[PDB]
Amino acid sequence: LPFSGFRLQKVLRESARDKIIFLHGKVNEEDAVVILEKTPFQVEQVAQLLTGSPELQLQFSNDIYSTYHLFPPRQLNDVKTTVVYPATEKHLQKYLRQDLRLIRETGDDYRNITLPHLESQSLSIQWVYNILDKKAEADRIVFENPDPSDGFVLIPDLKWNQQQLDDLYLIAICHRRGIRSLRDLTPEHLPLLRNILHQGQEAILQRYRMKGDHLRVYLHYLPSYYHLHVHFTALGFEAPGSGVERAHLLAEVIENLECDPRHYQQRTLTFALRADDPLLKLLQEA
Amino acid sequence: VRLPFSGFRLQKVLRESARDKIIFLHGKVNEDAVVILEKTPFQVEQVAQLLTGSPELQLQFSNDIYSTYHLFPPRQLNDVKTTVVYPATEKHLQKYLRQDLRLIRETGDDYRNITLPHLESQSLSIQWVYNILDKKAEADRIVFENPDPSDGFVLIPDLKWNQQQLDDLYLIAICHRRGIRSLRDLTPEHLPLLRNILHQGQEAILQRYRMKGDHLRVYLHYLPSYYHLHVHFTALGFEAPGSGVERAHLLAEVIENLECDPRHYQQRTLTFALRADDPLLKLLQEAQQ
Ligand SMILES: C[C@H](Oc1cccc2nc(N)nc(N)c12)c1cccc(Cl)c1
Ligand SMILES: C[C@H](Oc1cccc2nc(N)nc(N)c12)c1cccc(Cl)c1
Repeated sequence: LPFSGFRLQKVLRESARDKIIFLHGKVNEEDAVVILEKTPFQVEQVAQLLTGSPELQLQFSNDIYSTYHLFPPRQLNDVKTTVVYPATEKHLQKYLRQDLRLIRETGDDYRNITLPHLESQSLSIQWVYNILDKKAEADRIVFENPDPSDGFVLIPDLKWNQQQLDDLYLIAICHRRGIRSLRDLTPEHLPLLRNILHQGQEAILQRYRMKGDHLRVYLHYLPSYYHLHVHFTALGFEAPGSGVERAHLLAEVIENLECDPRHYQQRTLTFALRADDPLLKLLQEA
Repeated sequence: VRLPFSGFRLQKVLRESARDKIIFLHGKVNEDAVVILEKTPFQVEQVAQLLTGSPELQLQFSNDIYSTYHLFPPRQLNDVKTTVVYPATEKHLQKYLRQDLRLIRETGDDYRNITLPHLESQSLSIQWVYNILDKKAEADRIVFENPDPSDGFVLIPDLKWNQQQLDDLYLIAICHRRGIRSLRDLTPEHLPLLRNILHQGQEAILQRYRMKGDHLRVYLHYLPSYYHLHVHFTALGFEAPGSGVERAHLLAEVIENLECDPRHYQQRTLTFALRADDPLLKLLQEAQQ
C-alpha cells in the first residue's frame, strides 16, 4: 500500500448490484479513500474452469435448477482496487450516497449561474495534466495527436482493468487547456472533435481489433472533471454516465456545431445533480 | 460438490453485464445447459480488517494521489453465485439471450431509402395499444387521460411495474392520434401533443404518485419496440434498459429541436443500435459501403 494501518471511518457508498464499495479510512497513525470493485468475468477462463473440477458447494436444488457457491482459482478472483491518498474533503463528500434531481440549464443559466459557481470551486485535476505532459501513465498511452490546439491523448480509463473487451473503456483527453465542458465548444473545436472521433476510433481498430460500430463514443455533461474529454466504450457495456440524462454522442456533438454554431452556448441541457449540491438551488430559482 | 453433467463447452454467451458482474452461459454437455455466474457483493468487515494486514496487492499504475491495484483476497471473499439450468429448454435460451448489438448512424436519406421500406415490409401488431386507447382493456389502470383525438393521450403503468414501490416507477404515454410510427414522423404539428404528454403527464405523476418532475426520466425510443408514438416515464434513480444515449431521446429536447429546426427529425442523422443479425443492420451497412 501507499500507507499503513488502514482503519475504516465510514462506508461512503456500497452497491450489491455493481459489487463495488467506497471506504473512508484513517491511515498512518490522514484521510484515504479505497474503492474496491469485483471485476468482470473472463469468459474463456470461466469456460475452462467449468469443464474441470471446480470447487462447488450446493445451496439448493429444484428439478432442473440448482444453486452453488463457487470458489474460483486466484486468476478469476481479481478485485479492482483504487486508492486516493491523501483524500481531500471533495473526495469524502463526492461519493456519499445522495439523491439525484434533474435540472434543465439554459444558455443564460450557465453563464450567469453555473460558470460563476464553477469558478467558486477549486478542484485538482493534476492527474489529467500529468497524462498530458507525460509526467504519469506515459506508456499506457494508446494514441496521441500531439498538436497543442487540435490534439489529444487516447488512454484507457482507470476504470478499465483491460482484461476483457466487454468493458472496453478509453478516454480521449485534449491537449488544449481552458475547455471545461460541452459548454465551451464552438465551430473552432470541430477539428479537435473530428480528430478524437476519427483518429480515436482508428486507434481502437488497430490496437484492439474493435470496429467503430461496437463503440459508443460520448461526452459527459456534467463531467466528473472539467477538462474536455471523450469516453470510448463498448456498446454492450453499460458504462458510467452512458444514460441519456448525461451522455452526448460525439458524432452528434460535431453535427450539432455544424448545424448551429451557437448550439452548446444557446441550447438548454438536461443533467442530474446531487441534492446536497448548492448548484441546484442556484439553478432552481433564477 | 459437482455439476450434474459432464464436459461443459461453450456454445454461446447468452448474456454478459460487466457492470453487474454477471454472465449467462449456454453450454453443451455429454445436452443443453445454462450456467449463470454472478460475482457476490462485498462483505465489508472482511475487506476492512484485510486492508489492515497483508493484502495481496499488485499495483497496476499510479498518478498523483491515485493508484490502482489488483487485489487477490482469500477464499470467503471470492464466492461466486452459480445458478445452473440443466436441461435448458429452448425457452430458457430465449429468455436470457441478449443479442450483441451494432451501432448504426441513420441519415434522413438512409431512413427514407432503406429503413422505412423495410419497416413497411412487415406487419407488426399494435392491437394491444389500440385496445387501451379505445378503453377495451386496462381502463382500470389508467392514471391520467387527455381524451382529445389529436393532441391527447393515455398515461398508463407499464406491465413490468407492479406499483408496490416507486423505486422502479415506469409509466407509458400513448397518444390517441394514429399514424405516428416514430420520431421520424414528428414535425411541429405534433408540438401541442408532445408538450401535453410532457407537461400534463408530469403534472399527473406528481398529483397521483407524489413524485416530482425532476425525479423523472421522460424519453422516447429510437428505434422503438412498436411503431405507435409513445413516451416512457421512469424514476430517474432506476436505469431502465433503453434509457441509454444510443436509444433514449428526452421529450424536453425533442420538443425544443422542433422549435429550432422544424425538419430536424426528417433531415438529421439518428443513432441507434440493432441486433447483429438484424436484416436491417445488413441492408443499412450495404447502402453505406
Ligand atoms: C475520473 C478520475 O480518473 C482518474 C484519476 C487518476 C488517473 C487516471 N488515469 C487514467 N488513465 N484514467 C482515469 N480515468 C484516471 C478519478 C478521480 C477520482 C477517483 C477515481 Cl476512481 C477516478
Ligand atoms: C412490448 C409489449 O408491450 C405491451 C403489450 C401488451 C400490453 C401492454 N400493456 C402495458 N401497459 N405496457 C406494455 N408495454 C404492453 C410486450 C410484449 C410482450 C411482453 C411484454 Cl411484458 C410486453
